[PDB]
Amino acid sequence: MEMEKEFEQIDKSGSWAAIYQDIRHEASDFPSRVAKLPKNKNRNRYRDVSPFDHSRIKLHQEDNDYINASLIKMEEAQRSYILTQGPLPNTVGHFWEMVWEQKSRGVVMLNRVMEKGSLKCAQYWPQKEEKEMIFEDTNLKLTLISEDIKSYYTVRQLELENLTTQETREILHFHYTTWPDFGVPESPASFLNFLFKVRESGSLSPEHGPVVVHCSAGIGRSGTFCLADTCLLLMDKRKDPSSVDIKKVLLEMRKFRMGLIQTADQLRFSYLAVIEGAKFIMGD
Repeated sequence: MEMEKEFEQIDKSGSWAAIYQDIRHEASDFPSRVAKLPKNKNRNRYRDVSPFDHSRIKLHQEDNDYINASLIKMEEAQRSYILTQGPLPNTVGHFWEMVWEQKSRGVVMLNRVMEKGSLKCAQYWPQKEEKEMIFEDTNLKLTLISEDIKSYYTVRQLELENLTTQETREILHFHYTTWPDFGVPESPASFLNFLFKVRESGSLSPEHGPVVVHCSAGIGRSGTFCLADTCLLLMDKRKDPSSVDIKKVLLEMRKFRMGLIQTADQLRFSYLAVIEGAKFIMGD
């Protein structure tokens, strides 16, 4: 069923909450035992958001290999993503260790550091060229190279140096700065423009490690980003684009991380974004 008609059908009948609860009921449940070990309590932002054991990213250290991050591997679309929580004061060094070890080219940030008057993640990158950051626990240095501030997003060039080997790499930081404190955006136009800027940079492409994408918990806005990207790519690849089933794609992605898409409003917004974005994929 063409999702555009499915969309109007749900909208006229006002059944978004019912559709969303069906997804919640059918979603996978896999163990997350490592996340729940007592030694890892201060590595998790939210008690009820944890990576599954089978898909968690492991840090390359013998001490404690745990970070709240998951590998979402989409086999038909040939895209992979790492979804993670906003870094905590005690995990900013682990976060950049992961970026280094997984060979990522881009980081996608979908929240502001403060929202609703409370801290949603640490200030984990430098704000001034001449004030670099050193992470002593993981032996990395991070420098701000350039910043380009636009109306709906900011793009930063960063240099990450492995101080053990003196290798350096360029990392691109894509920061969507205008998602509202409550609800979802009225139009998907600026979010889609942002997605296309990330694509154009090479950060989603197979010559690099998976993009790292985060919000506060790494499941809501972050899930919207990867769901929209994968659905648009499938509509490009298949003979029959109307065969792409966004609910089935979402359930596939929830095999790799719990809770992706947090509200019925986020589900409706994801439909809207794919419907409007397809009017570039299909040729218009």
